Amino acid sequence: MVTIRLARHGAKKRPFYQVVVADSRNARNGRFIERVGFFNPIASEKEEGTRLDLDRIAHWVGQGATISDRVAALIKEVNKAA
Amino acid sequence: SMQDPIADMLTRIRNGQAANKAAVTMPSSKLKVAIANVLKEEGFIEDFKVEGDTKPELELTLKYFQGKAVVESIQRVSRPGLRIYKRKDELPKVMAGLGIAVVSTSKGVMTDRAARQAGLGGEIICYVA
Amino acid sequence: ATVNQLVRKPRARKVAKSNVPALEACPQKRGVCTRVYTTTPKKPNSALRKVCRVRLTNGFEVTSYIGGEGHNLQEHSVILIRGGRVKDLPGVRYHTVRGALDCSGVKDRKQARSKYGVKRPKA
Amino acid sequence: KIRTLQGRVVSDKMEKSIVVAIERFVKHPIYGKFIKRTTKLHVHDENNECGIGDVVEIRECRPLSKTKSWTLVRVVEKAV
Amino acid sequence: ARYLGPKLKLSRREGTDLFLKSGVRAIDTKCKIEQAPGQHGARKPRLSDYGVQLREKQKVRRIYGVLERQFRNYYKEAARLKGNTGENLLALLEGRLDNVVYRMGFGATRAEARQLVSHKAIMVNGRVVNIASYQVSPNDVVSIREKAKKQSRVKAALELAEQREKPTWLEVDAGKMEGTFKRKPERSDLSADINEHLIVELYSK
Amino acid sequence: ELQEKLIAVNRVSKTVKGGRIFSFTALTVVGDGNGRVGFGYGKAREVPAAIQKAMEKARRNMINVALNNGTLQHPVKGVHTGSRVFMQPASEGTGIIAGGAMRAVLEVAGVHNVLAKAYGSTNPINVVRATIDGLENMNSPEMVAAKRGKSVEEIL
RNA sequence: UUAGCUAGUAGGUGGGGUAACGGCUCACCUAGGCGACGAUCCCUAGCUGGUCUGAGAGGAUGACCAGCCACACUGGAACU
RNA sequence: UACCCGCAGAAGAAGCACCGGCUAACUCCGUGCCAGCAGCCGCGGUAAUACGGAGGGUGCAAGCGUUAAUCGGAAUUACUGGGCGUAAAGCGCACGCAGGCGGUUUGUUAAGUCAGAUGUGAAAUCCCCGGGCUCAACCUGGGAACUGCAUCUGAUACUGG
Ligand SMILES: [Mg+2]
Ligand SMILES: [Mg+2]
Ligand SMILES: [Mg+2]
Ligand SMILES: [Mg+2]
Ligand SMILES: [Mg+2]
Ligand SMILES: [Mg+2]
Ligand SMILES: [Mg+2]
Ligand SMILES: [Mg+2]
Ligand SMILES: [Mg+2]
Ligand SMILES: [Mg+2]
Ligand SMILES: [Mg+2]
Ligand SMILES: [Mg+2]
Ligand SMILES: [Mg+2]
Ligand SMILES: [Mg+2]
Ligand SMILES: [Mg+2]
Ligand SMILES: [Mg+2]
Ligand SMILES: [Mg+2]
Ligand SMILES: [Mg+2]
Ligand SMILES: [Mg+2]
Ligand SMILES: [Mg+2]
Ligand SMILES: [Mg+2]
Ligand SMILES: [Mg+2]
Ligand SMILES: [Mg+2]
Ligand SMILES: [Mg+2]
Ligand SMILES: [Mg+2]
Ligand SMILES: [Mg+2]
Repeated sequence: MVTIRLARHGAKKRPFYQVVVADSRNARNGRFIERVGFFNPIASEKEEGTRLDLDRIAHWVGQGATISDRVAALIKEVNKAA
Repeated sequence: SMQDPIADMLTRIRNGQAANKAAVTMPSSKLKVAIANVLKEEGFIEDFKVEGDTKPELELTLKYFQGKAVVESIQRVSRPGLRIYKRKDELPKVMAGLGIAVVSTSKGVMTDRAARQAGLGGEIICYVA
Repeated sequence: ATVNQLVRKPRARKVAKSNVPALEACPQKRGVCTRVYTTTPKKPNSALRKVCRVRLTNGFEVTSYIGGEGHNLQEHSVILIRGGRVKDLPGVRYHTVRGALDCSGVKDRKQARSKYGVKRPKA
Repeated sequence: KIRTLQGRVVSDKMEKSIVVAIERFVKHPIYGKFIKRTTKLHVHDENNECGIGDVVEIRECRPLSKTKSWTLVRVVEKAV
Repeated sequence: ARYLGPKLKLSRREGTDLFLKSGVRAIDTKCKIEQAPGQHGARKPRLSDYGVQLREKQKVRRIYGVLERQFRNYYKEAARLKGNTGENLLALLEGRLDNVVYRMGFGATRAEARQLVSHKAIMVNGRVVNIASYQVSPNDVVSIREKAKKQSRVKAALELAEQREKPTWLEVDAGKMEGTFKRKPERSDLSADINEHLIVELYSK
Repeated sequence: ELQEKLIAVNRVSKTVKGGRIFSFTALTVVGDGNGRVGFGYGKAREVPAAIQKAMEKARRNMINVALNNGTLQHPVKGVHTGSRVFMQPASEGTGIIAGGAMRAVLEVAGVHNVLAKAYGSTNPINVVRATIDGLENMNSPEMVAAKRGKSVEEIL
């Protein structure tokens, strides 16, 4: 089914995750439909390490796409910052 | 056969200048008039004049500065064997802007500089330098 | 030269053949020495050029120059050619690598030692 | 507004089917010359109403046959 | 990955001083600066145009102590960057950290400034920097840290820097042993004997 | 103040009853660091006499070149007998990108930023003639303004 | 220094068939269809985003990464 | 684990090619058209800067050379950007179908052409401005670009109808 999930595109030992919309049978870093942001766990101070287009995310959820556990965590952290 | 009058016009100019001819005459046309209009406005010939009704003869009065010719180089670009059309971004700069490129546009025949200021390109007749 | 002529028959390029065809786009090929011998060079030179007839691995039978002074090359010897022709020899297009798999380095050579497979002479 | 094309009719011998030469006019990708290129399409016609040398206007539809996926709408320049 | 041999042999080949030694003793005393090194050093052959382009590039390399792959990458960056390519090449060489240490006089030579960098004696904006080729942005402070502040060779290098000409684009405070890279230097701020066009023509075959 | 460069020396011959008589030719070019450029071609039994005859003829027969600040004014072409030559104005400090004899003639011409290419035969005599013809017929915005009878601002 | 190729072939009617159009299949009818803008045949070959070079136009190429296709001892077939 | 602090002492850490011209860098001793070099021109026959060693020097540098392979230089398949009297190259001549091209004027069309808009041209890559790893390589944000195609709205000089 269609899902919303991370995609490991970083260097070794220094990850960086593109949060994308993908059919769940595809590979992780492979084919996707729409890139709706990113997350950096090694994000320094004075930079964004989380950016999510929540209107598109709510658009795909209105289409019935599922959300990963980490993406739903990052939506929580945005809805706690805001 | 006479496949191309515009290259005949340019060749009669080029050989007139090289022969130090005062004036050059030729069978007239609506386009040959519009080109001599451009060459008069930009300053390469003194004056043109078309006379006659059934078969009109266009006479060009050439221009000489310090003895030698004004028109250093004049060339045909688009030809019946190979047409040349350019967009407004890819219009050429002859001699870094010193020469001109006679361009036929939808709003009549103009130079490349006026074609850029008009924001529209067309068919490149000749490079005049 | 007419643009119509080029439309009908375009400008075709020149497929350049390789002067080392036995390598088959490889840098080196292992061979077996068939006959080790000498050859007199062209007329302006005069020497006894040390050159071996080699059955290669891919099946070809090519001749190959033996560089340097002195060689322990015999028949039924397993060498490694690398490509590169001797100008002053008819038909020799390849060089044996000195210091490879049967061939020894040049005795008592102290300059250009890697071009001849010679270890660093410790003082 | 629907997409349609025009062209000469090459042949009409097979029934309920004509062959149409659409002659497109493209620029050469290298030398800049404009070259006429001809495209043949098998066009379904009802009633066998077209002739050779006839100009026609066709649209694309669902595949009627193996080599036929085009249907005319009207005829211009009927005669020779 | 560094030249470790004799330095005046390089200055003799280039024909002029490269400031490869501290300048306490005069270089004409320490070496025959007018004679090329080697057995055949007295003879001056007619040096070719490729020769003068090589000697100019080897001059600038032997001044700053940069090897060829890195000097090539500086040429690629200076040609990529806008404006004069040779001037951007000199602005990057003057932006090197061991050069800024030399120009502030914390080390007597550029090599000694390099050794202070390599031996963790330099803080850039508070953080210790170990790399000689660290680019120093304008409006950057650069200081001797606390532990190597009590070195003898530091205030001896500041003595020789007081003997030397003051650069305009810096502002050093020798008591705290720190300074401030205010701006990148102009070509007019630098030396006038460097023909940077010979290097551009060399890497523009 | 006139900088002087010899481009190439060449030994020529002349066969007589006794045998071959050898001689030397010298191709030198002078210039003032500005548009005043001039070349010479001397020939003698000896090299310093040939360079001196070449510098002598090069100091006269100078030619004037309407330069810009340090570069050319428009992309110009020059031919002489084997050597079609293209040269082009370039950005500041890109150097003289030119081949052989053209580097020496543009260096004494006082140009500093060119993009050149010598097609055809690269014989230094004809290619330095082709560059002298290209720089000589390179024309300014003032000369084209007076020629067409307009202002420079009307020419842009 | 491959010029002719094609009888399910090209099209039509109807039946069957498929998730679906359709010679996809079958009977019947017509005699067509492709081709010098290169059919057919032969050799080679996975394609692209791209990569290398080159001032550019171009040339060569398709490793890694990503998209499509194909195969899974070889040749076949179907089931769920 | 990164990272940081301390200890001890210059210790434990430089090689490869080349030096006749192209091509940066020269002398000596063996050697004798032998041994050998070699990318091309070419060196070697008793004073070899060209062979082999040494001293010196030059270029690179934890690499340096050789070989294979691609583009370049090569405007040497030339669209950009070549030629054909004698250097390679005008069919022995002509008619002529297809094809290519086409005098001048007006009207009309809007196909080509030009302009604008929309959709698309996956991401990555390249480029620009930045950010992050002590710097860089690298990773990364945004943008530009993807020079294309389709549709629509217009323009009518030129070409075509
Ligand atoms: Mg955490
Ligand atoms: Mg390194
Ligand atoms: Mg730059
Ligand atoms: Mg004379
Ligand atoms: Mg030539
Ligand atoms: Mg049936
Ligand atoms: Mg049915
Ligand atoms: Mg295959
Ligand atoms: Mg090129
Ligand atoms: Mg199987
Ligand atoms: Mg030399
Ligand atoms: Mg001797
Ligand atoms: Mg040699
Ligand atoms: Mg080539
Ligand atoms: Mg080419
Ligand atoms: Mg030719
Ligand atoms: Mg003959
Ligand atoms: Mg002939
Ligand atoms: Mg004839
Ligand atoms: Mg007409
Ligand atoms: Mg019209
Ligand atoms: Mg249109
Ligand atoms: Mg448009
Ligand atoms: Mg993209
Ligand atoms: Mg940074
Ligand atoms: Mg019309």
